[PDB]
Amino acid sequence: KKQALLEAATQAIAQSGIAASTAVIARNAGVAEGTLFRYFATKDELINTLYLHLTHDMCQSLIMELDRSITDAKMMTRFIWNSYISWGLNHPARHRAIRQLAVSEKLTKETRQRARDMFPELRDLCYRSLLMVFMSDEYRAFGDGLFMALAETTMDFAARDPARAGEYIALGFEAMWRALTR
Amino acid sequence: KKQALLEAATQAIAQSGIAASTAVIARNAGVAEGTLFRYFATKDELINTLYLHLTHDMCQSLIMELDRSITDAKMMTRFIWNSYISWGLNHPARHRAIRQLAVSEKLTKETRQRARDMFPELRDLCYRSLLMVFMSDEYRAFGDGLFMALAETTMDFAARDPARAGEYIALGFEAMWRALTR
Ligand SMILES: COc1ccc2c(c1OC)C(=O)O[C@@H]2[C@H]1c2c(cc3c(c2OC)OCO3)CCN1C
Ligand SMILES: COc1ccc2c(c1OC)C(=O)O[C@@H]2[C@H]1c2c(cc3c(c2OC)OCO3)CCN1C
Repeated sequence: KKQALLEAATQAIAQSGIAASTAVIARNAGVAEGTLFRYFATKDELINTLYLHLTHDMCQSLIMELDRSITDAKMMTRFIWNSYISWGLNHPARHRAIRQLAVSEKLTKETRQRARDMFPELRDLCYRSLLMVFMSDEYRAFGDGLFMALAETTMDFAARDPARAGEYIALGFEAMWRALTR
Repeated sequence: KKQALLEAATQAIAQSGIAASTAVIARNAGVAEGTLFRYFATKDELINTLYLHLTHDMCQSLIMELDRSITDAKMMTRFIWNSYISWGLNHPARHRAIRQLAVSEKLTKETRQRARDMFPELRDLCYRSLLMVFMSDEYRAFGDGLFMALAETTMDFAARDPARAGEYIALGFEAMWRALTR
């Protein structure tokens, strides 16, 4: 099924990178390799769709825990940071794959913009405090990559030192905030 | 010699993480695991010695390129940033290996203290501008990991989009400077 292949592609891309074979992915999904291509016509297609599926999963937990009572930009961003830190901690495979898929040459401009416009409110809540350079078409991926690099580092230190996780998350957040916001 | 094991360790920890087995390291170097254990009594000893050797290779490349006439603290830091990014693009396995080793649990803090004190002038150069949080005993490793996560993203984008390399290095540097310095 389409769902069993996206899950195998998630784990494979997280462990082996974007160079994961489609022969490994369908095999790790219980279907033959031909079924993979009858759902995802090309390697690049599965790359782009899984990005859309992973970003949809990630933001749906971003906005799910977001307090709509909050109106201050920084406090609101602290909510989204804590949710993203928690999502990666609760879903280590999806976070690793969404990292390697956001980086890649293979993501088309249509998938990149649709990943932002899929949740328009959260986009404006996740972008309208940024350095304007990081919302440009040419540096938006890089801006997402600095954020995710800082978040991953925050995840690792926290899971490996739970007593201090509360401080890693706060320090990581302020560091991210000075790095990317205006 | 040991160099084959140290190099195999670099490639393997950069690929399969600190979780990489002693057997493949030894095997990808064409030496017996026993011999690996004849030179490194534990996997922990291997990981602490490797971190020392890898930090020495990186720090000396940093000081090999310094200009002793750069007396501005921020400009001097930008030179060191340029060196580190350059060192990471020329040796992506050594750089990828240094990030996982530095954030791992099994690295004794006598080891990483010895890593910073083998180049004391470099140590005080790159740490003189840092916030107190990131010079603390508890959050020093966290500061190095945030720096390295930002540099790694900078290297990844500069290598894959070289038409825009200069912007990534500059934006990466300024992002890092806001995140970690007073
Ligand atoms: C609604 O659509 C989106 C919003 C924001 C982002 C992406 C995105 O599309 C899927 C993306 O791919 O990456 C960022 C990045 C990010 C967030 C929140 C931020 C921030 C960020 O990095 C620029 O800067 C300060 O607040 C949320 C989590 N996400 C990893
Ligand atoms: C030799 O002595 C050292 C100096 C600086 C650092 C370490 C170190 O020991 C090996 C270290 O392990 O971590 C940092 C980190 C780092 C550098 C340069 C920086 C910086 C850094 O991290 C906070 O911030 C401001 O500029 C250089 C590279 N290195 C990865």
